[PDB]
Amino acid sequence: SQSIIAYTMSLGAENSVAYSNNSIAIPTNFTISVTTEILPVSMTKTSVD
Amino acid sequence: ECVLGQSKRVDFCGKGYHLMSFPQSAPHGVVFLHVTYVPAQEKNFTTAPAICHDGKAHFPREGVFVSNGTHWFVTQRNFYEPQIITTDNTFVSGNCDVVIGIVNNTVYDPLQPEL
Amino acid sequence: ECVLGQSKRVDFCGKGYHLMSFPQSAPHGVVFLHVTYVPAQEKNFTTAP
Amino acid sequence: SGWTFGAGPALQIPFPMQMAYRFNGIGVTQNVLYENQKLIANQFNSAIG
Ligand SMILES: *[C@@H]1O[C@H](CO)[C@@H](O[C@@H]2O[C@H](CO)[C@@H](O[C@@H]3O[C@H](CO)[C@@H](O)[C@H](O)[C@@H]3O)[C@H](O)[C@H]2NC(C)=O)[C@H](O)[C@H]1NC(C)=O
Ligand SMILES: *[C@@H]1O[C@H](CO)[C@@H](O[C@@H]2O[C@H](CO)[C@@H](O)[C@H](O)[C@H]2NC(C)=O)[C@H](O)[C@H]1NC(C)=O
Ligand SMILES: *[C@@H]1O[C@H](CO)[C@@H](O[C@@H]2O[C@H](CO)[C@@H](O)[C@H](O)[C@H]2NC(C)=O)[C@H](O)[C@H]1NC(C)=O
Ligand SMILES: *[C@@H]1O[C@H](CO)[C@@H](O[C@@H]2O[C@H](CO)[C@@H](O)[C@H](O)[C@H]2NC(C)=O)[C@H](O)[C@H]1NC(C)=O
Ligand SMILES: *[C@@H]1O[C@H](CO)[C@@H](O)[C@H](O)[C@H]1NC(C)=O
Ligand SMILES: *[C@@H]1O[C@H](CO)[C@@H](O)[C@H](O)[C@H]1NC(C)=O
Repeated sequence: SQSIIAYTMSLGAENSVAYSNNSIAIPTNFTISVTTEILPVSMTKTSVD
Repeated sequence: ECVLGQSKRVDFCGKGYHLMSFPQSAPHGVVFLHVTYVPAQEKNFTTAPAICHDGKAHFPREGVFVSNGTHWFVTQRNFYEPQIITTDNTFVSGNCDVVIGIVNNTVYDPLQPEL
Repeated sequence: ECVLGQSKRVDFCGKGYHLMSFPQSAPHGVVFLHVTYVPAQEKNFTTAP
Repeated sequence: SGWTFGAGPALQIPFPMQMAYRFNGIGVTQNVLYENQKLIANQFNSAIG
């Protein structure tokens, strides 16, 4: 069956980092990413008498 | 700033390290395509701030010191590429008695085997 | 630009040479703490090109 | 982590080692911090207090 439910929103998932005074992490291989962005520039020219 | 050059401002021309950007036109607007760079496939290493040779302290010129359990290397910060420590990628300043965490190793000099 | 990175724009994240920045929340607003670097105790020298 | 968590996965690094990275970004060599660590820490604590 289906229904409508109400709850309290969550913010994310815990990602506790392993911190010490002697350890470092270095990446080894890479990816290329392409994203998009949209921006309005103008509107319509109207005139009223 | 994004199309006619390369930007250093964070999160301005996309999310990541900026490489390029391309424009396109839309009715009453513009569209930008941002091309960036993302790291991946991290690993684990042990680090030290300096290396104490005989009475001298050596600091890395452009990279960082790492270890794989038994041997020490110097690598660049954004990509894993280990190289043998020499006198051409380190510089000397002082003696190994003031730095906290200085370790022992040897530094290879690329002149003695020549003569 | 100040919290997620290190800035080179002059007088953007505080007065001096930017090092770090920390956020705090306030009723209907935000507060930034900027940590910078200031020189001191100058001297005198003779220079040549 | 530093500034690595704003442009991808988070990578850990000791704080005194990150302070040298941030010192290199303003024109001062990184051997200055390692030989004045206690004084810099005391100044930071006094300034934030
Ligand atoms: C860095 O990441 C890239 C991808 O983002 C890795 O390239 C990928 O490597 C795998 C393993 O060699 C390739 O899989 C191959 O697929 C063929 C079928 O097409 C299969 O017959 C092979 O046995 C193998 O599984 C994959 O195609 C390749 N991706 C691309 C786009 O070429 C790369 O290996 C990573 N670097 C390191 C050092 O792992
Ligand atoms: C850490 O890296 C070093 C790289 O020198 C490894 O030592 C080499 O291992 C290969 C493969 O067994 C040998 O052919 C070389 O002779 C070794 N080098 C020397 C100087 O003897 C070492 O095995 C690595 N350690 C771990 C735990 O992976
Ligand atoms: C990393 O942290 C550890 C734990 O605080 C430090 O280990 C101690 O170092 C002191 C010397 O400063 C020794 O007297 C202790 O016996 C060590 N504790 C151990 C081995 O359990 C370590 O020095 C720190 N590393 C750096 C570079 O500061
Ligand atoms: C690095 O090597 C040096 C010399 O091989 C060590 O310095 C000696 O340390 C021992 C005990 O730590 C002292 O009894 C000697 O007097 C020291 N020698 C000199 C000439 O001062 C040093 O301890 C080594 N590094 C570490 C972390 O143990
Ligand atoms: C990296 O840290 C230590 C050192 O190798 C290792 O035991 C650990 O499993 C690795 N991963 C994480 C998340 O700490
Ligand atoms: C620095 O300039 C000269 C050169 O040493 C010296 O006589 C003078 O007192 C110093 N201070 C100032 C403010 O000029």
